[PDB]
Amino acid sequence: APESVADFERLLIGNPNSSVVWMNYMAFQLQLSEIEKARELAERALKTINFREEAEKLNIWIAMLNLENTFGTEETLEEVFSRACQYMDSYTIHTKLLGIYEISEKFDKAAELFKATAKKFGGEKVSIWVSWGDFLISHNEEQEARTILGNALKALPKRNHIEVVRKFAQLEFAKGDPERGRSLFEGLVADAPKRIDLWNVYVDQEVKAKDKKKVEDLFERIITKKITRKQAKFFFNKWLQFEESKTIEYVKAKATEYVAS
Amino acid sequence: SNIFKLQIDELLEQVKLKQKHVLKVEKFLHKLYDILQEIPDWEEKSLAEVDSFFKNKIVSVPFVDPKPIPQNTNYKFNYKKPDISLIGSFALKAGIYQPNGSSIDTLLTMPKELFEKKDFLNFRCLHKRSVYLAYLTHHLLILLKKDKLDSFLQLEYSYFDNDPLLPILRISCSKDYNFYKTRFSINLLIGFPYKVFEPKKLLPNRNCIRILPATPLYNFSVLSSSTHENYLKYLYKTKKQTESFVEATVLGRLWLQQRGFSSNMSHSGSLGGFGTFEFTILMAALLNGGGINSNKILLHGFSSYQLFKGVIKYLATMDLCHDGHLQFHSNPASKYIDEGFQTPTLFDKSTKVNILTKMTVSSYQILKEYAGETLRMLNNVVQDQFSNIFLTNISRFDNLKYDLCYDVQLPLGKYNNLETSLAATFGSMERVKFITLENFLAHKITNVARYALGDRIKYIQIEMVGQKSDFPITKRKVYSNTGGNHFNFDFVRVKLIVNPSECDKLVTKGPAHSETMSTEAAVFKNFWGIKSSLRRFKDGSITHCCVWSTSSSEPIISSIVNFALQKHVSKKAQISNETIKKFHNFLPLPNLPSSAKTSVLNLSSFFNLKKSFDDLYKIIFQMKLPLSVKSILPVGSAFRYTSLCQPVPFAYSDPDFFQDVILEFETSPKWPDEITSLEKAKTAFLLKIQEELSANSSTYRSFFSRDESIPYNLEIVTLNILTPEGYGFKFRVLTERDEILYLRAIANARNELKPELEATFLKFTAKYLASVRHTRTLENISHSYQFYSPVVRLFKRWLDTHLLLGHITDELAELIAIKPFVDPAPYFIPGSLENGFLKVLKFISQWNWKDDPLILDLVKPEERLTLAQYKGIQMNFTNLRNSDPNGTHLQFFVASKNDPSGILYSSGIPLPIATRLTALAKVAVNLLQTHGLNQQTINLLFTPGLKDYDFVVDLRTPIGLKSSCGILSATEFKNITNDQAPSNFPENLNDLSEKMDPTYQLVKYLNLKYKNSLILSSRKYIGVNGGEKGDKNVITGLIKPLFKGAHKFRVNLDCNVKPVDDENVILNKEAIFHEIAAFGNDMVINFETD
Amino acid sequence: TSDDYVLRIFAIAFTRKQANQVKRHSYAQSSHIRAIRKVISEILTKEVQGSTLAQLTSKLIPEVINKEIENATKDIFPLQNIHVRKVKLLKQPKFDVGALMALHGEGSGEEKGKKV
Amino acid sequence: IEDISAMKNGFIVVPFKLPDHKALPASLHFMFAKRHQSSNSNESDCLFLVNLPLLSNIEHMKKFVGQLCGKYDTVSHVEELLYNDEFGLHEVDLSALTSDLMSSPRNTALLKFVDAASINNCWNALKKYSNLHAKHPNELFEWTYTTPSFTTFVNFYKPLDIDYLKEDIHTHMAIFEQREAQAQEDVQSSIVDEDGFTLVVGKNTKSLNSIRKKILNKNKKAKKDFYRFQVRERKKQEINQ
Repeated sequence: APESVADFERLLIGNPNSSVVWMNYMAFQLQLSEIEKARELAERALKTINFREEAEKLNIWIAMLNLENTFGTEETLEEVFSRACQYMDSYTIHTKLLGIYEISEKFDKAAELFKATAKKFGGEKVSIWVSWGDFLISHNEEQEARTILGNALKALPKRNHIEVVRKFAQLEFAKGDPERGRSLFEGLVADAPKRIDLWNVYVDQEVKAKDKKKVEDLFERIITKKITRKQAKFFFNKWLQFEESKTIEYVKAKATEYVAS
Repeated sequence: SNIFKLQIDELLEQVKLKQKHVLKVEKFLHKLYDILQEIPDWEEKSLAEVDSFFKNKIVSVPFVDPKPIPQNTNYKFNYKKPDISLIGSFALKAGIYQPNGSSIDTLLTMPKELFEKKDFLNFRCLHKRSVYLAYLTHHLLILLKKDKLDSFLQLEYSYFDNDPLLPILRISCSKDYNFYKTRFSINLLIGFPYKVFEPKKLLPNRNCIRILPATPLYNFSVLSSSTHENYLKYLYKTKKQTESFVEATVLGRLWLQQRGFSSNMSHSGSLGGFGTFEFTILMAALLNGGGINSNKILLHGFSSYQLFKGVIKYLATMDLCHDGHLQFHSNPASKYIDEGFQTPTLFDKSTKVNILTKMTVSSYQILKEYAGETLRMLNNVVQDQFSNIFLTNISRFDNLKYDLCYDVQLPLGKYNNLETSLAATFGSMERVKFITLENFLAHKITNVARYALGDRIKYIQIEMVGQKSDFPITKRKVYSNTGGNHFNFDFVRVKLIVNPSECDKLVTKGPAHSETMSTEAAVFKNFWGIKSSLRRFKDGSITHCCVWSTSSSEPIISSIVNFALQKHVSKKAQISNETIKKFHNFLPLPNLPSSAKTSVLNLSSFFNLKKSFDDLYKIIFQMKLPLSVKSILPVGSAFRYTSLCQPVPFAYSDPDFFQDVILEFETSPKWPDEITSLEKAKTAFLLKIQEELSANSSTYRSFFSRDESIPYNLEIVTLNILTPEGYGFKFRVLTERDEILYLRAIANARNELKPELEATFLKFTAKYLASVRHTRTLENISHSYQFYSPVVRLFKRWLDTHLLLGHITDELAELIAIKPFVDPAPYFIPGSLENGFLKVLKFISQWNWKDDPLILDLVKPEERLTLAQYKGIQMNFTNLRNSDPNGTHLQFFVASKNDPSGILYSSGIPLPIATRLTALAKVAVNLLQTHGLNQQTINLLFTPGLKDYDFVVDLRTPIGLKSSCGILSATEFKNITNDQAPSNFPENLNDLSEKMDPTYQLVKYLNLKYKNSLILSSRKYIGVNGGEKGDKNVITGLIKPLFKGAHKFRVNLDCNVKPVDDENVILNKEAIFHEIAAFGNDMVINFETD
Repeated sequence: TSDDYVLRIFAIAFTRKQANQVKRHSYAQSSHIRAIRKVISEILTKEVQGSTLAQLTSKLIPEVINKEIENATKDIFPLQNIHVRKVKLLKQPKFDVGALMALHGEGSGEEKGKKV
Repeated sequence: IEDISAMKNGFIVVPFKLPDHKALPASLHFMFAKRHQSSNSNESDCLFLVNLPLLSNIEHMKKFVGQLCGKYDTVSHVEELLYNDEFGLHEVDLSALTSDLMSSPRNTALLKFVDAASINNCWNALKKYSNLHAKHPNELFEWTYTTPSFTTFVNFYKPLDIDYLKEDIHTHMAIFEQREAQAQEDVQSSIVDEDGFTLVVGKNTKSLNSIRKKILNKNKKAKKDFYRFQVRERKKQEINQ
């Protein structure tokens, strides 16, 4: 078993790319509680890894943000944050810093830096809206997670409006208010009911949110809406299997009626 | 002097057990001298009855040569109770732990009533001493056998200081009471009383033994046996003077036993002569005397290092042998006098014996030179070498200490078979000047060697290998038949360190010619004889001299010592050497006119290449360009004299054929901005100069060549000039915009390609900028370090046979080889190919990586790096590899004045190759230290050493490349390669590939393709090691320790795959060897696994 | 130099009357003189210290540090013909017989017939 | 085994044959495969292949897909292999690194096609090809060998043809001096800003990119006396200590 730093050095020399045991040896230095020496071994890993391996570099950034979140001072946290954003992909290391924040359970400064990151780059990326809206609806800030939609429809254009309010509706169907999510989605229903994947994930979200009469109304209005020869049997292979897993022969009649007229 | 005192105390702390292990052996000698106190005595006896009294027993009696015939017996023997003296070294308690053990001085002094007023002649006092030791040791073994402790302890006869005038008793042990765990012997000696006589019959300038020649060893031995107690009184009064004497003598003891200067003798044909006790005696005399005004030289107030450097300075720059020596009196100034006794000498005026007379002029010469260089390497302050001054056994491997060695295998036979066996004198006149056959033989060998070579050798030493001082009790001598003779040497080893400047001068100018034939002319005539002549030289003077047909497979000093021993010592003494002849022609023999007959220090191939380069230089200057040439200068390997083969004309196939010359144009501002356009403009200028060259000088030719060593710009183009003299040159244009273009790229590039682009800039400034300064400094240094060019040629050959030149570059090899040439700290500046090559090998076996930065200051003997720059290099090293853990990629660190970065020539090679080099050096040095130096040892060292690791792929180009590579293969028919070396550049120029070999470019492209998963080494100089026909090459190589077992596949595992498991794939060896074979169907023939 | 020779190497320079000039003077402002002398001492110090003595002769013969001075110094002033005019050696390293023979070509004095 | 036909994460195994060797009798040169895309037009309908053979260029791909269209009679027209950097020679671009002209994966080969139904046909054909390669190694689709490796990269070692690199330096200098001169005059007369301003350029500077990256790279004398309150502080310090 690796319990000696000479053996850990032997393992890292036998393979230098593997950030799993790189971070494990740095966490071994954390087990002996050396944060500055762990940062020395950290920058050693930075200078020694082949830089083409971006995924193991990403795991090294997991290690950096873990160190400066749990042990170091926050001025050194923003220092290693600044060198991270000048080294590698800023948006991804932003959202995984936010992920490490929500694991470490800090919220007060986290909402203000949510606002800061939305001011920086939130106008064209969506995972920030995902994390911010989910954090607010889980930590009981429904009014703030509803007035985030003003800035969402402000910054995002028409190309991304449908997706941002769709994922808003998904979050408020799962851990929010389904009437609020339906009020968001019926505007897109009136905008383009021809769109099929949004309708299918909408009836799926209503299935998983368990509203019996509303999923009945959706599955009996879908065929009345615009439906082609693939979409009919597609939504019937959704619908009969959802109701299987009387009101079955009532749609078995229409499933063979609509192939004739 | 802040860390050196701590180093002195730690050197002491290497051995500080002088209390625990001293008590048991001193109680052993307490019981011993109690037994000697109770030994019962004896009265006067006769030789003609004590002979039978020792005949009937098993113990016999030793003798100085010869045994006394009763015709001269008029001495009266005795066997008395001796006053026993436990004196000397461990009385002073100056302990050192040795594998052969120290010895307490203990003397049975002689009582006053068994000597007389004439104890200085005809060795009957020494015969008394022999018979007295015989009966006292028989009495002591009888008393040991009655006391019953024989099973662990035993006693042996031995000579004191390897000298037959004084046999002594070696008390030792073997495997409750058994002693085995400290110094393994004490020595019982027998001596004469103090007040005997006066210096006129006590000097080495008298004689009374029958034919007045000098009796030096005689009246040294008996006088040191009689009068050596004022030494001990003076030693203890200096002990009361200052306390630094015991640390001083253990310092000198470690110094002289790492120099190999034990207390035997140099007269006997052995290294040594000088002794540690003589070092103590001379130091104690130097604490009061030594000055010209008889001054206090060493004050008795300071510490040990200052008096140690004082005595080293005094026996370094002040002479004791030739011009001056120090007279002295223990019982009142001590006076340096300017006349010499033509012997290593210091005089006593209260004892009147000459304490250095155990050594000769040759051993004093080598000791004075060692003292001079150790004073030089202790005075310097820029770098400390305490670990190079006191922690190096240069005597463990003897051929490392000396430049070259020869053997004298002579079956002379018997003491009475002297005349027809050896051509030197015989009689009591020489047997009173000397002692024995080997003694006057060794002195004759020194005299004929120094007069045979003159100032063609730095220093001469001579030893008798097969000597055995451990002769048993029942035998009257070492009565050993040592392979053809009844004397105590198996053979006679002569070692030289040579002056490398005129080491191979093919004539030896003796004395000038006149009508009156002078005495030195008569000496030269009688010394050389049949090969002497008198010649006129070109200036007009007439000198007696001797011509020497020089050769490449030998130095001429071999033939000179052969003739000058087979004319003087014996006409059957066979000289055997084969190491020099074995790896003196491992250098490839260049196919030149008479190059087998020429020497190895000849550089005429390089000078002919530079003459052709000067022709091309004038032609490329006096043409006209739109931006003319500012400075054209070569940088190539032939221009720094370190090409492997000597460049013969028209040799295409050597990869060191196309030397690179660079040219810099004027500093014009109109160069373009980016690197592809400025390199394209460099191609435009090269196209212009080759166009005008084919326009005006049709006898030359030109062809372009893409380059790829500077990466990420495929458009770097050189031209290559094929000259009518027979050589080719590769022209590279340098511009002032280049390094600032690369720094522009470094500055504006992205923040994760920074070390990659820094590696590109490293390769650029290794090939263009600093390599100019590198070739200037080493080309300047290769005229004061003469053997540097053959040792680099031999090292490149050896590293090519051991398969490293594909990864490793030339500059590492050159700085490795210049390290022992510029840093002689344990040794000398090497003046032979053998000594230089194994100096390099010993160093790179000694070489650490974590705590040995290789700092060089490339300078001639007697500028350097300053102290601040040395601290800067050390700081660069320590921050460089404390940020670096253990060299995952930065294995070697080699700094000079030309490059303070250090990583300039070592960056790029892999850790398997570097570890293979260091482990192979370790293998070579332990192989040489145990298996012994031999021709079969050298050839087994220069085996390829495949050491089969995962593949060997065997190549075959369709032409044995010796003819187009320009090396004769020791073929006895010179004509069959004289008509075969294609001494004409071909008409079509697209045939150069198929008369060349592509194996280096193939293994380079393969290594950069599979750089992550398996490394590939090869041979590149195919003619020098590809068989006698010169047609073979291999592609060997290690697989990474990651890719030993199977590994799960991802999108970036970077390997050829064999998916047999759906997740964990392995590299398909059959596929990678088969694409290798598809790449080399015309090239590879064989594949071997395992 | 890169060897142990030391040179008091000199350099002379002259003001060019610029083309399309009118004034008779063409004088340097004597604070351009310090700039020209600083850059000329710097660049010929570089041209010595990056060279050996044989290389210094082979780059002084085809008169190229003059054109290098003119190219690196035409920015500040027009500078009519530049020359070096003096190289004085002040200390020589050693002999090095082998290096001196390497500067010409090798040679080995050998036999002539005795006939007596 | 050879009977495996599809990897863990969607990769399709496509092995190959080996020629006649003077020391081996084999016939496997493994390779992975994947359909993918990105936003740009250079990487439309494209295919990953990991573990490319040594120098399997565009012509080798033409011969391979010609044998494939002989076997399964699909639709296949190959054009280029983006990221053909299997040596390690063209990772960084020095010209785009420090220049104005031509401004701005691992060991793979990304190969694009002429149609999405063409890459669909080739992908499903490739899945069936992997299955037949798994079942039997004798009835197998195979790619032949006319070896541009032999035409180009064994004989490096060659004089470069003078007319070729002469017309190359002519054309490259002809377009380079033109774009350099137009960039120089463009920065020398760039007077108008949209709000009134005049850009200071400096004399004989050649590029707006040059002054831009220069200004990115380029990123008092109080008295201790003479004021009443400061000399009060000084005399207060002298009074205290």
